[PDB]
Amino acid sequence: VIHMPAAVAVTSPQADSAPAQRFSLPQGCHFRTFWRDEANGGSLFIPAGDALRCGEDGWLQGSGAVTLQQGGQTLSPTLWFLQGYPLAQVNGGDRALTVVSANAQRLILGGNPQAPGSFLLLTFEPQLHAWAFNGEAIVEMPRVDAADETKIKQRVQQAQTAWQPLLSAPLTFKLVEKLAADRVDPASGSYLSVNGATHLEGSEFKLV
Amino acid sequence: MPAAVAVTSPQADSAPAQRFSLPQGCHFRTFWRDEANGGSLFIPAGDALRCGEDGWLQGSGAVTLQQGGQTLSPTLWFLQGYPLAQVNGGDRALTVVSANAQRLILGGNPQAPGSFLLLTFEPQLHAWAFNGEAIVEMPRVDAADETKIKQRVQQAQTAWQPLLSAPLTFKLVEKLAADRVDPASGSYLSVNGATHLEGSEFKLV
Amino acid sequence: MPAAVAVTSPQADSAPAQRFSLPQGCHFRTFWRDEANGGSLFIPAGDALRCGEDGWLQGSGAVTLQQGGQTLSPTLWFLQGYPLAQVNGGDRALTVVSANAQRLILGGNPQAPGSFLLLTFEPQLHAWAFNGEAIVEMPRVDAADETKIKQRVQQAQTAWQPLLSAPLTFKLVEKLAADRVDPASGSYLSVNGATHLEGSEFKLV
Amino acid sequence: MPAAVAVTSPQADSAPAQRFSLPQGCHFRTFWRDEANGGSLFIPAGDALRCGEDGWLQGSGAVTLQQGGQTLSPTLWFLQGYPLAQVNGGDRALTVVSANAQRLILGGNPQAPGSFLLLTFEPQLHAWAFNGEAIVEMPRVDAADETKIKQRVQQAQTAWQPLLSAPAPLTFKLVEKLAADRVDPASGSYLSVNGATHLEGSEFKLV
Amino acid sequence: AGDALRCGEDGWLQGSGAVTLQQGGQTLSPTLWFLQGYPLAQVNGGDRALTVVSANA
Repeated sequence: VIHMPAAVAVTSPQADSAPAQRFSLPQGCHFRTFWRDEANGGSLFIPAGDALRCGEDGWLQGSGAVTLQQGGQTLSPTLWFLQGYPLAQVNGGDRALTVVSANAQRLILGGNPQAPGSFLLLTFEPQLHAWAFNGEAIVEMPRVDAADETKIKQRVQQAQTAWQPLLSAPLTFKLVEKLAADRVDPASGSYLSVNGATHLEGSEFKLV
Repeated sequence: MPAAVAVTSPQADSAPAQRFSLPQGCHFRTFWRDEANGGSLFIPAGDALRCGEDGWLQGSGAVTLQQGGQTLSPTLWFLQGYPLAQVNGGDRALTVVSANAQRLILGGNPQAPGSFLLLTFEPQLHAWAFNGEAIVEMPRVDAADETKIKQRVQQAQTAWQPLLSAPLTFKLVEKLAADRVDPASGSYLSVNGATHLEGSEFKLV
Repeated sequence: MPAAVAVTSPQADSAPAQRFSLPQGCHFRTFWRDEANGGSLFIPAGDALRCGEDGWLQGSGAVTLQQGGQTLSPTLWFLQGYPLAQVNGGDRALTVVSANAQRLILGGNPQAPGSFLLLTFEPQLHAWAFNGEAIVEMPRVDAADETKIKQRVQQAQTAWQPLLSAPLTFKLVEKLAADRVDPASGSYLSVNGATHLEGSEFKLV
Repeated sequence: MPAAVAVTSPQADSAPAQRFSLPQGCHFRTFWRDEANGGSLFIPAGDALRCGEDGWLQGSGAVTLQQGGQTLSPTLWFLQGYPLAQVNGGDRALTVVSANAQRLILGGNPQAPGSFLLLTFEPQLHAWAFNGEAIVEMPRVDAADETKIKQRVQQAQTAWQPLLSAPAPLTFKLVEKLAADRVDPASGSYLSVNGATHLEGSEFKLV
Repeated sequence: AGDALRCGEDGWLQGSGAVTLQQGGQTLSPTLWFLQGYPLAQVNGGDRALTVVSANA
């Protein structure tokens, strides 16, 4: 009853090679992101405050509310800066994560010591000029090990406790033999997906 | 003390129901305005729904309705000949306070008197159906005390809920308006109850 | 002296709010004329929100509203059972001057008596929300002294800012019109406040 | 080290500008597409703009343009006979590296050599205009060091900023070699550093 | 921010400066002069004490 999950071929094309644009702050540091001008006439506002500060690495650091304004609508996401990249919906300051890949389409978050071999996937949102996390995580596990059902449960449940303290949806894990860091979908070739739940408990009112 | 509301509904259709004679002698009474419906009402044989000696259909069974190509099989409970949906109050002795083509009021819960249920006629089931509405009779003066409101409505909840199959919504009124289209007309306050959820939700990214 | 404006607003809706009964028996009160939109209101379990001995839900927590595919999670603060958004005045003993289906007036702030907050009802939230509007009661005679306008306006700002989450806008009136749709109707002057900006704007060529 | 980018822009238009002869004897030179829509360009007298001994109109004044009921009066600064909007580099000696009907490159800032400014021809002003673009010539090997990028771009800012009057911040496009003979002289840029405008004040926004 | 526009003992903002007005994604930055607190354009006579005879919308 060895039920190895069936193999899936990696079919995603190579990811955009394009380098990000620099954004120079007065105190001399950069943050790096993507901004294709679709005649947006858009504005991006970094306020002054102790939330965000220039670090000695040459990059903007910290986590604060940025104000974006395009075509009437104003958005105020709080962004966290890692290696000069603005990230939404994830904040991992006291850990020391690594950006495995960053480009105009998506960014891969790695180097969580509490569960190596797992990765977060953030998709670029041009409306925010930032990468945002939406729940998608990759778990690197050999297909041989994925026959054992308690092994699957152990790996995905390790990654879930290793990442959730940094989160602000529940997680969805795609198991793959190897991260496809060079391709548009780094999950291309995933052989199984494990979805998690959010616990509800309270009182619903629904008017007749 | 809550502020008074005047009774504004017109009074209800005068029309009597139509009788439906079963082969064993009994009748069930309901409303069927034939808009050239050409529909079917099937009362299944079997000990479930049966004739009682007062001459009315009794019990709770699945009635089969067919109209314009589709079939619905709602399980209906009969009281005094009337087809009722979403309520089965067999253990108790309930009374139909009013019944017309628009609505039926179900009273007679000894566990909470003063409390009535409102059932609305659904012409596709030829039955009246409970969807959550309840009318509790309470004096406004007593409604100044909040503890009293709570007591009265929780009495009614514990009294009616075992017989119900939406949460309950209680409209307090000074006196039931049994003669009018809305028996709650003149209601001066509404208390809505909750449904407790507890579990795991899966929503895909 | 600024010129008088006559009060032109009609009287506000007389209807009381609907009650919402929790498991421990306490109420919260708000407005919901279901537009048959099948909305959902979720009170989570936790210490943030708790029933109190007054018979009202108390505290400040995230309430989840769901409607026609929508999900919103405004975190609301409950005062005298009313759910209020964008203001949280826990420490102080504020008073609800008036509440109805259109707007709610927040009063009884001791650090700036004569000042009131105006919150407008937001039906997709089933709660009253703060958007910046404050009313200031001042005789028109004193409103000649410009220094006095500035004293009263900046008294309220310092007394209401702490309990807030837009900047403030004060509408001066001789008499709060607590019974009408626009309690500020009859206002003779408006002072709008500023938000300080300081940062670095990026704007792509 | 940043990855090389190939120069993909075509060669720029060869056409020379048209001369416009002033009474006291000097020219200014610009482009007037033969739309012959019937437009008017007025150089006022009064010594704000004057003829110089190089033979070119010089100085900074409001030039009045009139086309189809519309009157535009931009204040233009004249360098080497070319009308420039949003820039006034008087104390300095700047050079026009290239000038065509599409764009003008301004160089010669001694405080930051290697930096250039790109101005775009606006056919309604019959002049070229600064909108915020600058090109910094830097090798990619040196651009591997991040401290060097920041040095070069801040040098360029301090050197060019006082001469500007544009309603936009500065955007630097780094390239190994200026493409002065192409439509986009920044074509081949391998990195872009965008600058900010400092705001500080009171915003009013009514409910 | 700046000394161009400033508050005075009159209780009114005094000075002549650029007030950035932004709407419809269009940004207008007029240089306005303030008399009796009123924002005025194309006219600047600060060192004179002129009189506002009527101000309406």
